[PDB]
Amino acid sequence: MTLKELLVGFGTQVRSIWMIGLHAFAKRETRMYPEEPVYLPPRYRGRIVLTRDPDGEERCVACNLCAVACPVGCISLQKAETKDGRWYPEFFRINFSRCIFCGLCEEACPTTAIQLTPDFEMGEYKRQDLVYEKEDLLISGPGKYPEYNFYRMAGMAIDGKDKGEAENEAKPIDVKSLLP
Amino acid sequence: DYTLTEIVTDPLNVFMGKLNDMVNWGRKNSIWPYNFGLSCCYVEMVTSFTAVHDVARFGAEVLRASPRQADLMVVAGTCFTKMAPVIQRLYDQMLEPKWVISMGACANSGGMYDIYSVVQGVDKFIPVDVYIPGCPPRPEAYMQALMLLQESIGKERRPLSWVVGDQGVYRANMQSERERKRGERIAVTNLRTPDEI
Amino acid sequence: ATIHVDGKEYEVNGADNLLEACLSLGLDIPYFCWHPALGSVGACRQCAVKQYQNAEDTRGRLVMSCMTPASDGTFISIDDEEAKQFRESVVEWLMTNHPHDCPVCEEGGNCHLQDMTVMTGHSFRRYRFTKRTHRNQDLGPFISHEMNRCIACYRCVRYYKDYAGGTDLGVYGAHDNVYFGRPEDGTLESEFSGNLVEICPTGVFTDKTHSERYNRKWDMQFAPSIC
Amino acid sequence: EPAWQTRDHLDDPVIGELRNRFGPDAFTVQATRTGVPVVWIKREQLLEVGDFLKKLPKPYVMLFDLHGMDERLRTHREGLPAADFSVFYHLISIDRNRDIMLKVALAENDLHVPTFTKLFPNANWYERETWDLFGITFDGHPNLRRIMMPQTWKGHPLRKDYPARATEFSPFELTKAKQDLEMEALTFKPEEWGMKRDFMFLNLGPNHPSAHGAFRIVLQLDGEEIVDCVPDIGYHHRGAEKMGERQSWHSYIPYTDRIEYLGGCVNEMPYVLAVEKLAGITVPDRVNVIRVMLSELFRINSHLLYISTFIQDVGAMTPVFFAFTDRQKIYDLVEAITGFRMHPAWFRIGGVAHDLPRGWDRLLREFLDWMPKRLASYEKAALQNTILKGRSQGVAAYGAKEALEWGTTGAGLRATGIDFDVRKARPYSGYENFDFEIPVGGGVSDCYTRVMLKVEELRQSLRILEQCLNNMPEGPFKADHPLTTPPPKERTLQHIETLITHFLQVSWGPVMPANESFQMIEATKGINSYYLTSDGSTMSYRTRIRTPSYAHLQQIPAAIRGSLVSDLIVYLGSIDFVMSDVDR
Ligand SMILES: CCCCCCCCCCC1=C(C)C(=O)C(OC)=C(OC)C1=O
Ligand code: SF4
Ligand code: SF4
Ligand code: SF4
Ligand code: SF4
Ligand code: SF4
Ligand code: FES
Repeated sequence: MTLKELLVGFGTQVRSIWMIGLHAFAKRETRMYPEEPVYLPPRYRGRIVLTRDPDGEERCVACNLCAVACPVGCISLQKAETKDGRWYPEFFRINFSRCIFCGLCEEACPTTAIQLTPDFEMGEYKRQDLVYEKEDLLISGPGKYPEYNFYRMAGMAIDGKDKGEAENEAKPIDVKSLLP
Repeated sequence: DYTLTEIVTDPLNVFMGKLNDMVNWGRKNSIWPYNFGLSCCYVEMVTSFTAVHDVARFGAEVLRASPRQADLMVVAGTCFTKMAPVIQRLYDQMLEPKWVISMGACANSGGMYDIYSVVQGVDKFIPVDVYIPGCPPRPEAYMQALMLLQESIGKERRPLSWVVGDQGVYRANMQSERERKRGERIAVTNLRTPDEI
Repeated sequence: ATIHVDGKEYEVNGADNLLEACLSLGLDIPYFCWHPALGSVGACRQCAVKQYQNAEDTRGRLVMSCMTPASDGTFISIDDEEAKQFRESVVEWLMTNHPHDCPVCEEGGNCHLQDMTVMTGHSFRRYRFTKRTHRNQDLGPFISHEMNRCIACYRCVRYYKDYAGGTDLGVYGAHDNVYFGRPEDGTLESEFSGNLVEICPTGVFTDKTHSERYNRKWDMQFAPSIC
Repeated sequence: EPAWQTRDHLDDPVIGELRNRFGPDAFTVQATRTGVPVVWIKREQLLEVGDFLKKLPKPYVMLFDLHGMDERLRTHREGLPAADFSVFYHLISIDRNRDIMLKVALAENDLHVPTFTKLFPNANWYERETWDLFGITFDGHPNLRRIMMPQTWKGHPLRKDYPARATEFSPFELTKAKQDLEMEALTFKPEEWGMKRDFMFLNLGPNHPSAHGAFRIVLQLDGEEIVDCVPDIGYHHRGAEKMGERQSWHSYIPYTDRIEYLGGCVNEMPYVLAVEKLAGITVPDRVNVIRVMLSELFRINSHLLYISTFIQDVGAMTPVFFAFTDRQKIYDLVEAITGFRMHPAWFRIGGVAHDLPRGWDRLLREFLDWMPKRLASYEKAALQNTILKGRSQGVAAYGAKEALEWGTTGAGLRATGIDFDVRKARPYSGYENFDFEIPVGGGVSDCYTRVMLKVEELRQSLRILEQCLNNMPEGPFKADHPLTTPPPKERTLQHIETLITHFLQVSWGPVMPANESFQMIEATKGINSYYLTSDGSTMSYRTRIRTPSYAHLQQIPAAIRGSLVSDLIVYLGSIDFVMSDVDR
């Protein structure tokens, strides 16, 4: 081979050594997990929770929209009703061994009950323990949507909210009333 | 509360206990994963291997192309029907002690691919030590799984020699992380609104 | 008989009306107040098509297809822009007083009103005023009553009275306070009161026995069986 | 007339040429929303029609796609020839900047077509896959064997009567397949593999210690020289098209994410554009700008991965660490916007899932300041190294003729000097409003030439990001169409019409009216296309995904023959493929 290209190659190797050495003189780019906590943006799609309304009741009306919108089919729930007439989940289970954390259930929730939260540490020793029941999903507050209350908009009468007491609702006029 | 390979109690002289603790310390502080790329979960694994995450700090960066030298098999990807005998053969080629981490929903259960050409989870044919949910799990989830595996390794009993003592492997029955973190997870009230950064 | 729908020739039966003739051909006309067993009364005004006097006609006229006979040589258009806008307006007028109830309503996923709201392409609300409400009655152990969801399509009264021969269900009130139910709380006396849950296109009459252990229609496993 | 309007394309000169050559009754023109002339050709005239298109004055030189379709359950086939099955051939004329689909009808019993391998050599794998997934025989094919499923597979998975879900796992089948893998090297016959004839035989895979997947290559060797090589693919077959027949239009977006997993929103883009063609949705300009932003960010991510993987395959180990730090910066921005890292599933039918979060421009500005010095450092540290140039230059070269005849698109085709980028030739998603150049090669596609073209593409994507940051429109992030899935969330949460539309769209699915649409985009690795058939239902009747890695892997034996095995490793590292893209 040519001597000129040999000298060019030697100079290029020396230059590469020089850049790697100067990059050794640089600053570390490592975020030291777990001593340094990982920053997650507020809409990060991690662990799924069920949230509560500002009045403290659970937001889920067991409408099963998240379960059907799930492409993996890893949400199972059953509707139950209290004595006042509000709907709630009798049970709610998410199989997190199947869940792909796609956020379609949060997108499909009309009450903002189901939410994907910035939490990624969900490793488990047993796969059966990745099936999260309702006691593992229901949190103490409203999560990412602080003020929305579906039952303040719905037309059904529940405790503390009779007919005509929802948003943009008039009082019910009886057909027996004297006014035309 | 252990598992012998049957639910038995803790078998652990006091010098043998110290030797077992030293062996477990050396095993958990030096874990050599096998370089096996199935799907996108492997991309997040090797992302954890790089400079911005530095999985080398836990002593787990020596990524082996030979299953003989590897201690940890990270099934990180879909367990396809054509790839499942390859996975089983590579697991069989490993040496005791060997540990398995399912990374991602595909390796956990099949994930979104409940389809004709996918085996629904790698626990169908190999025993798994640590499962990671996610599609993909982020690199620090793989690091957290490594610490979970280290904590599981540090409380297991294995024979010091193949000629002296009980040769059974006693794996501890750990408390589930769901039950452990249920105290701090339910107490969460308010999160940051998604419209911010 | 011969009809021309959107410029396409069709051979139908002349004794039928236009809505049932077009539904028998696979054409999609939204409708509420018509039923194949109850006949046509032309209340809901949802089935509007544009009829022309002949082939060389451009103006036309909106007619109710449920009340228009499918006579020979009848020229109509379903996909006419004026007819589409009127059907969307009818769905919108029905939607002005409708409760925000679909997640907590037993007719969700099985709702004719949902299907026709989507079918008309109406998804933007420009009504900002209040919506009327109604008290509910107790109809017995079988039928649950939710009067807010009513669209005043009169199917229940026509079925229960003119078809089933029942006496205790009726329509009361006036202009936009029309009420459909019994004069007082009590069990529906007819032995065929349960068909109201399929006759009603909304969630007013619902299966209470199903509403105990409720699940949506897509979640059911069905089989063809004999009672 | 919008871009999604149903056209018959009878004004295309190819229709007039076909009428003047074969007569007016020799074929049937189908009106679609695919944007191409769709022509049903009789089976006995298929070879002469293909030859006539190959011998045009501005000929159709590339077979873009070739696949089957099971039409037995299709109810809305008005104006279509009677067909239990059909085979479509998508051909591209680069000089005309046009493309044509030819469809051959097939009866249920007579499932055989003449082979297309004589006219187009890249038809081999497409016909193998069509036989594998549909049972359609191709007469005259050299080795018509299964390519996705194993050879001991019963049935054809893409047929309508084939059960989509996973069968019950059995240890017996796993043990039998392990024994088959063990005795495969003992009872290897180089006749069923399409090979012929001191000739060593070696297996590279199936497991591979690299980031592009794990696949097996059977190598025939004369010493170090490669005499013949066939790839064993299908090891990463996820059944994505069959899942297209099983999900709704909205819930299939996460599956489109995982076609090639370095692309993300780049993979979401052709699917949502094709669904918007089916829905008649013209998205607003801010939607186009946001989707272009995310596509270019993920293009930079994928190109950084590709350059790092190539450099590590050559032998330098540090730039992969640095470019993974750069990928972390990109992932920070993408996590802020979409909420996820590599499978965002953020594109919606009619727009995107959310608006841009307040503060995204700071992260974009930080990345735009971070990137160019790092890219220059990568160039001066590894890409200008003479050892890397010696390992890369002159390795697996081909001209424009080989790139055209094998369907090679992306950086290889442009490294052969052919200036054919989808973002310029057939613009989509408002790419005409951005000023960016298309780098081209001198006429020879080396490994080094492909890598430097990808570097220049990275720089052009940085330029696109700069123009998008300086000029960001204000407006809606979703279209105002009734078929925008899902509707905007606040209107869903306080309006009953929007709640009804949301309820029916997320549960039963949006109803796409019966039509056929097609979208082709310039992905990170080549041309990625979605061909969508709707039978009027809430699910896709057919979801055909054309990926470029399939074509590049089929081009592999025609370019590496006569070379060494280290050259094969370098060629694998410089192709920019992932095995999920190959098998899908
Ligand atoms: C028998 C030959 C042994 C060669 C040395 C093997 C052990 C060192 C591996 C170094 C390494 C390589 C190459 C490497 O590519 C890599 O990235 C995935 C690492 O993790 C950060 C590594 O640690
Ligand atoms: S994030 Fe996606 S996969 Fe997970 S439960 Fe929700 S819809 Fe299902
Ligand atoms: S979509 Fe929301 S309200 Fe409906 S069942 Fe799911 S979590 Fe509950
Ligand atoms: S779990 Fe998701 S990210 Fe991981 S291999 Fe499967 S599709 Fe890829
Ligand atoms: S009757 Fe229909 S439109 Fe009305 S709340 Fe129930 S599901 Fe919704
Ligand atoms: S209660 Fe039902 S059937 Fe009766 S008028 Fe109202 S919507 Fe029609
Ligand atoms: S269906 Fe004709 S007006 Fe009601």
